[PDB]
Amino acid sequence: PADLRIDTFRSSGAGGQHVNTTDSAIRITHLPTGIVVECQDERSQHKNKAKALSVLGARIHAAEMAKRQQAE
Amino acid sequence: RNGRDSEAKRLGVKRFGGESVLAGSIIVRQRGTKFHAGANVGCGRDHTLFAKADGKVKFEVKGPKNRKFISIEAE
Amino acid sequence: MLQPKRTKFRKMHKGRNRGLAQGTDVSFGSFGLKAVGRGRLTARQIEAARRAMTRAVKRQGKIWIRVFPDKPITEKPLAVRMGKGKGNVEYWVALIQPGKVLYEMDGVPEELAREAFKLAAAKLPIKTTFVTKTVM
Amino acid sequence: MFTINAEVRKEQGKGASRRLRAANKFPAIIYGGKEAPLAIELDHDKVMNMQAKAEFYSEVLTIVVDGKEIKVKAQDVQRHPYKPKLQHIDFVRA
RNA sequence: UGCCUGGCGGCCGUAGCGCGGUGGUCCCACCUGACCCCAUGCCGAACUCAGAAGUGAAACGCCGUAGCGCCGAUGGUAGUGUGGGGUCUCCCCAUGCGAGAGUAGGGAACUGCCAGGCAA
RNA sequence: GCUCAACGGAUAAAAGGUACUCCGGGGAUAACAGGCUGAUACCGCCCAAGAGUUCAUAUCGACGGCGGUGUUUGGCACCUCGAUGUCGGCUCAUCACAUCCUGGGGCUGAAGUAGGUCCCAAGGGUAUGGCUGUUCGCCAUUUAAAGUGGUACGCGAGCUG
RNA sequence: UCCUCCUAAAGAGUAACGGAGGAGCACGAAGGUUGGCUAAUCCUGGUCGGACAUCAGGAGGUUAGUGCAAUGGCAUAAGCC
RNA sequence: GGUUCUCCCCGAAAGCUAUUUAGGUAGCGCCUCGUGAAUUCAUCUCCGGGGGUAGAGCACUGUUUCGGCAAGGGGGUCAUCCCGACUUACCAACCCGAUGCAAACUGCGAAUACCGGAGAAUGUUAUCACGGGAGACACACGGCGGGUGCUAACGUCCGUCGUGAAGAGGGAAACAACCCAGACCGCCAGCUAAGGUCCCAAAGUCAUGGUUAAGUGGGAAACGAUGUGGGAAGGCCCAGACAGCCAGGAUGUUGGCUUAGAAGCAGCCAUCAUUUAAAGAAAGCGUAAUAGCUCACUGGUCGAGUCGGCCUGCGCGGAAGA
Repeated sequence: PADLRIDTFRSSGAGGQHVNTTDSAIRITHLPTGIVVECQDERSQHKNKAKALSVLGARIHAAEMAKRQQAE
Repeated sequence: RNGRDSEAKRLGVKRFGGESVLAGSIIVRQRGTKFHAGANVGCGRDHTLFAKADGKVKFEVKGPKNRKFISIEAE
Repeated sequence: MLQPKRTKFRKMHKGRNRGLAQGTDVSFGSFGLKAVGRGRLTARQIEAARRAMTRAVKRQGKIWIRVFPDKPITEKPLAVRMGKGKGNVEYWVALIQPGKVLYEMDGVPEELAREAFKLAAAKLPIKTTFVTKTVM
Repeated sequence: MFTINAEVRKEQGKGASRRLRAANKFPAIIYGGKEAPLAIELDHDKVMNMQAKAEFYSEVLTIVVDGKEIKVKAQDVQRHPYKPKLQHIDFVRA
């Protein structure tokens, strides 16, 4: 976590007054790879950031394995 | 998960040293047997040391294993 | 990270921190670092501090860690409402009363040992100092 | 050269004692088992600049009180927690 | 009265363990025998009976030894009631109460009531 | 003779929807916004292993520490439920400085050009589009630069919906 | 709902969706009395027998036992026959 | 939601227990009115008492560091049948010595608090019992002891006291809850508490000895420094120091990296020996390396105090908002 450009914004979707004024959507951009993962599921940003980190985990891990797999 | 607790049952001494009690007055509501029956007192089933007679309450520390006795100095 | 193997209870009360210390004299080595301030050394801080002293002398010496955490400090999970029970055990701390010897070495020159503790001291929260072995 | 000039304490007690230590004067005691225990107040700086030498915790010291040349040895000493000062010394009268 | 022994207590580790020495005319313990009064979830080992030729080893009591246990000041320190103050996650001042641990040192008990032995 | 266990036991006997809703009340009790706080977020600082051919501090900075701001998500329910209308665009603004350009300096792993970084500086300037309700962002093409924020995340007795 | 400990500030009491554990029974003997007796765990020696049955001795001292959870108590045993 | 005339007297609670109960109600505590009773009750001194918290301690329950002793365990050398022959750069319980930690640990243990008894003074019976009438059961903050929370919140939940509620007056600019202090009414009178005394604004440009140069005082830390005052002590020292200014600072030795290389200079070793007024097989720069230039240390010179730590008062930077 020193090169991870993290952004946040008003989540796009249904709700009420809450959803109009709540930065509950997170986007993780990884500078060395240039991969983007958007997520807006739960109300809490941290519950949403939980899912965000989880998916980004899979991404870089799996792409690097596929890289080695194809190269082999 | 927790939060269960039992309603306390008022233990401890009821008539301290120097008290003049009447016959039958409960002296100590002891749970274990921290105080042993000395003279003129009896040990109930709840180990409740009660005044078998009446007089003046006096504590002691006699006994070969240093255990507190409660005897009553007759008036 | 110096954690107590098999503790008696999982979580325990916060508790206040008063009085003075006990392990006051240098009793193992010849030079010791005594804490002047008041506060709490977290577990990983000691481990971090230990690495600092080791490389200061490069190889030699015998380092004695006088303190040991043993007190669990809990933490509430992010964005959770108050109540709902006590938080989970996160990190272990050691209450440090003023005048407590933290580390003490032996088997190195006095001047070189003076270099050692300044690296460690920067890596600890509470204000410390340096003290030698008292003949007593 | 281990001659300490000190006086007799007249006011004992935590209040009295702490009041003294804030005036560069710490209390000490003298007991040897064959006399009355004597409450003695010493000068702080001299003793602090004396205890640094090894000869202080082994040799026969000569505390001077009221002219008396009493020969004692330092047995126990209670240091201050963190500040390099002293609080109390136990002089066994030998 | 003096010294030993046995019983029943006060008080309860300064009175308890360890090491070494010591007592048998009495007293006590071990012991001799056991069919029967009794007893062994087997066994007179233990309990009990009828005795006592032997011994003082064990056991018990006494004496010495401080190697442990224990006891333990004086002074200081921790804390704190009440009243003030501050750098008031804590401490300080006035004032009253005042430890634990440790140090000097104390210390291998004291004593009451009866019954015998042995002298006086 | 009663898990009358919702255990001082309303009945012997009872589950749900309301965005078609309605009435009495509450800021006692929420969502928007303000306040206290700063866990989280953002920015600065201390130590230095080590990377940087050699060399810790040109530039980055592990294991760790102490702070500042009140911009994010929250915590707590202090103000309002006999009404404080909220997202984005439009229009119009205004301030702060942690400065995106322009201005003046230091150092350089600064030859020159063009840059990295830090200090001082708020006078002025600070895009047009395609896509989506968009904020955000991506992409196209510019520009000296396409600043970060406060202002009820400015602004409905001005507009749009 | 009930029971034990702690929070609890050395009488009693004392809250939270505070920190840890239980009960909705069992028993004609596990009750009463009289008489008797004593642990755990290790070491040494000993048939199959082994880290771990039973036997003998020693050290040990209630670290045991208490029909069931926890605290207080228990050799005058409340523990065992 | 509202409940209309006046004065005098006393004056609460936001707590427990239970509630299809949590904003309601009932009993008791607290309030009032009436009657009737004992030095009944309160404060203090003394005496009798039990407690196990703060603190402290580690024999116990747990936990933890190091040293000594050390079964067993790990890798190997072997009879690669074994019995158990032989080692080991190792891990390690029970024990013994030393240091810590604890709400659910105690061989110790206060201050207060609480119960009783005795004895004085004082208090418009302040206490208890019975009967008539209630209200209240949403509390708030501050101090101290605490759980929770991040030893965050004007947060929440208890204990204990205080004030607000139900209390104006003065102070902290303003400010229920903080400090001082209880308004029966009038007076163009006097002394004081907190807090103040240059001016707004009442009162010392008061007296005495010191400190600070920053508007600190008049917001904040880790950490940094020849800011500046006070104290104690130490090193060297007119056999002449410290700082400048003149020389040397080398010889064996590119010393053995893994002889291609780091020649006082990366991860390489050891800390040699001469010359002596002196010099480290070393503190940096630069080169593949050398070369080159310095410092330690040491002589003349001018010639007097200088240098580095320690204890502390008061400051400076660290410090950026709309």
